[PDB]
Amino acid sequence: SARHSRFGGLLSIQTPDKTRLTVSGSQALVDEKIALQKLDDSK
Amino acid sequence: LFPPNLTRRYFLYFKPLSQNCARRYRKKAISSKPLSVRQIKGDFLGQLITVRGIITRVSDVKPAVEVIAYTCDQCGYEVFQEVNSRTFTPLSECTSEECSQNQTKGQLFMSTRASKFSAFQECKIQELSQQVPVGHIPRSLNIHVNGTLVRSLSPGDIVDVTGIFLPAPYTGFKALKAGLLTETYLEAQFVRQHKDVYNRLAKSIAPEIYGNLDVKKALLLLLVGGVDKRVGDGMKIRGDINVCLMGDPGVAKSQLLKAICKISPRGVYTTG
Amino acid sequence: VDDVTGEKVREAFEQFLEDFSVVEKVYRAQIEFMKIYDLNTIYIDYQHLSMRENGALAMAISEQYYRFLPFLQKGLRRVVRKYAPELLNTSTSTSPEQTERVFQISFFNLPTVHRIRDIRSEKIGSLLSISGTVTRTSEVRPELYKASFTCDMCRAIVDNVEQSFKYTEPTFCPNPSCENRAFWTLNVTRSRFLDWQKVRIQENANEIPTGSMPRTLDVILRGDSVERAKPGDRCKFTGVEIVVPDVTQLGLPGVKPSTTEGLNSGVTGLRSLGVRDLTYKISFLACHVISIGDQEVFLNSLS
Amino acid sequence: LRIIWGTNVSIQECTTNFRNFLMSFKYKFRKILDEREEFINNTTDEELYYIKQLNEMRELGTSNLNLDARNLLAYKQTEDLYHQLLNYPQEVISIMDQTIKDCMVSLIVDNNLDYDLDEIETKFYKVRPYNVGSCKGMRELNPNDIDKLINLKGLVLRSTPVIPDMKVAFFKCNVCDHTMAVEIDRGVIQEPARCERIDCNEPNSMSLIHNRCSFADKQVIKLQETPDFVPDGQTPHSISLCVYDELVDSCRAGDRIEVTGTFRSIPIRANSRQRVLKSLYKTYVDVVHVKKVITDQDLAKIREVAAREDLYSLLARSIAPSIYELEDVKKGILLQLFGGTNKTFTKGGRYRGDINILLCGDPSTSKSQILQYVHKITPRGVYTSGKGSSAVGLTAYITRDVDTKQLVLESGALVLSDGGVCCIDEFDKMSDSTRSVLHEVMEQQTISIAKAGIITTLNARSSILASANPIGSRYNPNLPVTENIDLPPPLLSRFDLVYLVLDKVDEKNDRELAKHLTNLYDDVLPVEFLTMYISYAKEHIHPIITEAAKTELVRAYVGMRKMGKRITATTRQLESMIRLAEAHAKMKLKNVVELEDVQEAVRLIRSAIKDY
DNA sequence: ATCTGCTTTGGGTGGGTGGGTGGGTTGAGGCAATT
DNA sequence: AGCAGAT
Ligand SMILES: Nc1ncnc2c1ncn2[C@@H]1O[C@H](COP(=O)(O)OP(=O)(O)OP(=O)(O)O)[C@@H](O)[C@H]1O
Ligand SMILES: Nc1ncnc2c1ncn2[C@@H]1O[C@H](COP(=O)(O)OP(=O)(O)OP(=O)(O)O)[C@@H](O)[C@H]1O
Ligand SMILES: [Mg+2]
Ligand SMILES: [Mg+2]
Ligand SMILES: [Zn+2]
Ligand SMILES: [Zn+2]
Ligand SMILES: [Zn+2]
Repeated sequence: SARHSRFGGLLSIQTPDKTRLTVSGSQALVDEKIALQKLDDSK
Repeated sequence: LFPPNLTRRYFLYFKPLSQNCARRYRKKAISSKPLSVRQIKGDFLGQLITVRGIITRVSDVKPAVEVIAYTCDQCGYEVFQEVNSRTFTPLSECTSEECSQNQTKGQLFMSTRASKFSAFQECKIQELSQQVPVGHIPRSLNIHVNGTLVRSLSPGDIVDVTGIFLPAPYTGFKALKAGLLTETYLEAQFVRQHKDVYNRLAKSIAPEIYGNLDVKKALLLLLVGGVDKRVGDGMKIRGDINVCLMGDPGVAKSQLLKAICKISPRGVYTTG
Repeated sequence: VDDVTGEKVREAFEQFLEDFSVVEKVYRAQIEFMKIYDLNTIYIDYQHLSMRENGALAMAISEQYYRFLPFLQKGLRRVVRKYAPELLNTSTSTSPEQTERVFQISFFNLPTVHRIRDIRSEKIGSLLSISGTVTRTSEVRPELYKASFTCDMCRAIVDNVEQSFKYTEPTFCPNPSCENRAFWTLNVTRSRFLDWQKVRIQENANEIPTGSMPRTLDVILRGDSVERAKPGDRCKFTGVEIVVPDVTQLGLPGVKPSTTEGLNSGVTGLRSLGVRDLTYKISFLACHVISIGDQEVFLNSLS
Repeated sequence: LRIIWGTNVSIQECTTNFRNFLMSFKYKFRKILDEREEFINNTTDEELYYIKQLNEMRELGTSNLNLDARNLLAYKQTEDLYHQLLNYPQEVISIMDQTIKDCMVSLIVDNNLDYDLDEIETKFYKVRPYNVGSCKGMRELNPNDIDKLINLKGLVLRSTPVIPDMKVAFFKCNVCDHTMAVEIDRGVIQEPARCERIDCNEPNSMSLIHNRCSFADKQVIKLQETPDFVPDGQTPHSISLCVYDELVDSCRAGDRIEVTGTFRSIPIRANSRQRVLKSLYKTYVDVVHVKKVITDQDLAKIREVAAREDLYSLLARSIAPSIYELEDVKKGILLQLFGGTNKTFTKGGRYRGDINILLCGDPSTSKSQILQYVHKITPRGVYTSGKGSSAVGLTAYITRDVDTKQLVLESGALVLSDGGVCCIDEFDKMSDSTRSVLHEVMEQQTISIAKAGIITTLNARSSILASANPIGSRYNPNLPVTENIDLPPPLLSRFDLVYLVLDKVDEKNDRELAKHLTNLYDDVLPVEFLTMYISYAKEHIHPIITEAAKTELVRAYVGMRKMGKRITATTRQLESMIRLAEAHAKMKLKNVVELEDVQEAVRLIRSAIKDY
């Protein structure tokens, strides 16, 4: 992320069914593969 | 689902019982009866009372948290926690039904965008000079202001603050050490603030002395201080008329200073 | 897993210290000179490094000095072994205490010199020079370098325990039968200590913007570079910009942990940091110092 | 599908909207929006603006793009983007940054230029919005503004040293020496429980190598509101800021700045042991933009003014226009500003090129005026009054930093005037120690301090232009200058020129002065041109003496000695004359000292010896 | 997963072999330098 | 009471 760690951008990804998951990170704000990678890694 | 306070967009305050209305209906109004900081004793705790004094200190407005909104990085749910104390312990593990059923350990994180904050401000109220007994020193009392009452008190104003007299319990170890002694404060709920031309003006400047027409004229000229200061060439001629009074002790110098300083809007009285 | 980049950087360093010339060999002679007079620091001209290897080797060291420094010490030791085998051991009767020298590499003559106000966090771990006027100097203390412990129960020994910014002890005894994991006693006889001095410097007066308070920094000297800076001097240090953790939080034996209005929040989540955070500071590690500002004995000095 | 948390606005639509805005936009839209369409030209307004801004940025290698909010309101597409920026600044700024990077790479990809692409891929790109609405007040910041873009105008008050903020953590194994870098999220390290290597899967064998991590620049500034925002006059409040990356050290203490940032709030822990937090939240501002509120042509103009026949009187008049009928004093001060040549000598000591002038006379006349003017003109200098607590202090002094509780050596006014003019308004009332340090400066041109364990010397190559007043209510011509001035003969003997400006009561003189003063209710030069000319001459020109000048100097000195047994002149006057001639040569931008320069110098020195 | 155990706030119911660059800040009294 | 460690 270009900005600092505490910038604080929050995400809401929509699953094929109508449920929303939350991800943090500008890269997630831009991309979806990064979002899924973070979802897997945060487990 | 979410606490009732989260969706509230209003603040509730109590206006005390006015003296005239209490007398109209043959009743006694404790709430609107003014008290000094001395009379506010330990048996008034938990009541709606009024205090008379002058404000000596007002802190800056800041956000006080009422409801905290968390988020789950796995379940995708949101949690709400209510805070009604000086301190609190944040949540660190998801409590959502999905997380518990699936056992997934999803960390909870704070979110300031969804929380609820109330404007907070702390003031101090001190006894008036005429209220302190003989051979005593004045006392002061804390005041808490929340909601839309903030910025309604400034240092120097003589006010009749109406509020709820409550204790401020300590927390954790400090509570154990402090014993049974308790700090107290007042939750502000209502605040009442208290309140030939040349010759005529000169003679009216200070009527309690014997007339000094020339000095009074010069002092009035000082007070108005008319000047056109726009040289704009690097600096400008001074835009104030300065006056000096020098006399043997016995003439009304201090009285003239006091009067000329009270009349002026920006007058500041000091001693060398 | 070996560091492939680390090994190759060492190989290039050895080639530099054997074939360089300007027409006699320069650093080969210095190692011989160091052998005669029994010194420790070996000085290297940065300009000498750039010309060799199209300048590639110089960039690797300068950009990442903290990472590659241990490999340089390996490289020097090999070149020391080929030409001056006796130098490695530290200098009527047979002395028993001949440990291994603790060499130091000093660099000078960098292309540019940085002001105190121009120190940023992008250069952490790199090699650079700075200029400032000293204002306070600490006292020389012994710094633990290679600690040596003994197991409290089976009397085993642990040697060469690299020390981080805080006191460090072993976590696993080398005796298979032993079960000790967190019980040790230091052995100051076998431990190696290095000299250590803390110097505080501030930016030069002429470089201060008008009506601005000065900036300051803390420089750490070691070995023979100690006491080379006196307060009031205008020096030029050359070292590596480092970051020093708040050792109180990390957990010290017998120590209880614990400008910016509370906004200086550190990083957390580390295993050692239970619920506390680790905050950092910018510091310096100088390896070179320059201060900008009887008949028979006298005759011998003259040319 | 990607949606910002708590809202119903798509990120993809935002990205495409801003990309369309950037690739196609013209200033004419902004002009018509502000009702300035009639000022539209045909070349600049009709050319793509931000495409040119990206091309120039690529050419210069910079990354930061200064964006104005109104331009978003100028384009039909981006009204919602502007409002979202004002309401959700973080995510909007993120998508803006990525769109900037994407369009930057796309430009090269489409235009198949020879510029390297790997270098572009390595750069972090940013946008710095500003002018996002009427600036609010520090006292009007309510909780409703938390996480929202605001504008603050305030005076800087302090700035802490650069703080290393961690970006990427670095971990190393203790049994396989395997390292992997793990990013950071909101200040928490996601440290691993075991090596990622299949072969070595040992658990809980990770260490943090602090010096191999990645850090970013952070700094904390303190801000205080402007005077005009104070309603009654109470103590101004203070707000704390945070600046990251290229905005670090973007403003110095005492500056008036306008800051655009996100009004954030963070919890505070009750103690450094547990996780309990105080209910009160502390606020601050996360800044994204800060604003503060010689050429060949200049050289040609300087030559044109230099060639002017009446250059001398022109500069003299321009120095201090508002003063009346003090030509000699102004001429002397003009010479002082330029300063004589400075000599670096081998086999010999250093010879100072400064000029010290004492402006002493009755209190009625204008003397602090001239010092203020000189301070304004001087490229370097200070203003001070002897025995004045307000002034910084004339001598370097050791003190303790209250902010950091450290000892710091602080240079005084004289040292800070190095290469400039230090105007001391009240020369008469001075401490004896101050008069000793002044003697050391005017003699050795350095200040030596050897206290608090520090032994140091500071260069103080500064001129002096002091003013003096008589002991009584007026200057008595009968008594000598020394008796009236109340200064040691050793001290007033060192000034190169001493000016006795007396207010003798004359009908004509008072008439003229009153006429001038009342009217205040021959071209002249702007102060900026004068200071640039002075700096150019003082940095580039170095006049040299010649045989004719050497003859005239010797002859004039001998003549000034022969006038007297009373000693009319001393060898000090010779140094004064040579310095003044050098300064006069400098003013003409001449590299040589002619007969005219030495003759002008003698006329001023002889007149100065005259009434003094 | 449960049981066992230490330490705060800040303050003298921890201290001066931990000090004052870890904070608790006015009041009085002695000494050198300044007068 | 919260958090740090041994069975
Ligand atoms: N003309 C006057 N008429 C009435 N009272 C006067 C007059 N002049 C002086 N006084 C009285 O004189 C008393 C002393 O005056 P004040 O304190 O103002 O000045 P002062 O004694 O000259 O001052 P200082 O305190 O500097 O010695 C006041 O009570 C004032 O009422
Ligand atoms: N050309 C001039 N000649 C004489 N007096 C002047 C002139 N221009 C301005 N003045 C007067 O001088 C004043 C500014 O000078 P200033 O008061 O500083 O006098 P000074 O001699 O430097 O010092 P002091 O403060 O002791 O009077 C202006 O307010 C005006 O009264
Ligand atoms: Mg009086
Ligand atoms: Mg004056
Ligand atoms: Zn969950
Ligand atoms: Zn063992
Ligand atoms: Zn491993």
